Amino acid sequence: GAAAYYVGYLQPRTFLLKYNENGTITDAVDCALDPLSETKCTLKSFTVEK
Amino acid sequence: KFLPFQQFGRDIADTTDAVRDPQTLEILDITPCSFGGVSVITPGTNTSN
Ligand SMILES: *[C@@H]1O[C@H](CO)[C@@H](O)[C@H](O)[C@H]1NC(C)=O
Ligand SMILES: *[C@@H]1O[C@H](CO)[C@@H](O)[C@H](O)[C@H]1NC(C)=O
Repeated sequence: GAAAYYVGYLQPRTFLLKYNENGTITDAVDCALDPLSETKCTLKSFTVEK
Repeated sequence: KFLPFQQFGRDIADTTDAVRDPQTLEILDITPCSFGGVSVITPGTNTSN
């Protein structure tokens, strides 16, 4: 027959895992993508002021 | 609200919210009762006891 598949590797990393009221994962941000992602994670908040 | 793969409860102080009650799935909320205070209002051992 005919089909297809993906192959990809995973590496260790830490994100900021956000759970809503129900208890389901909805928002995640890593630490090794962008300075914002970084400074955002340290403040432990999704909103960063000036 | 809780989910089948979420039978342990702890927000910031590791409170005993994890009582999923394996016996009869029943998540319980643990909370200490009133602590209380104390203070003695006295007019002095000179006037009266
Ligand atoms: C989680 O929230 C409510 C829980 O009251 C549930 O009915 C709903 O299907 C779930 N998802 C969202 C997005 O609310
Ligand atoms: C005790 O008596 C009064 C109580 O109000 C107090 O003002 C006084 O200074 C005291 N005197 C003595 C001798 O203990």
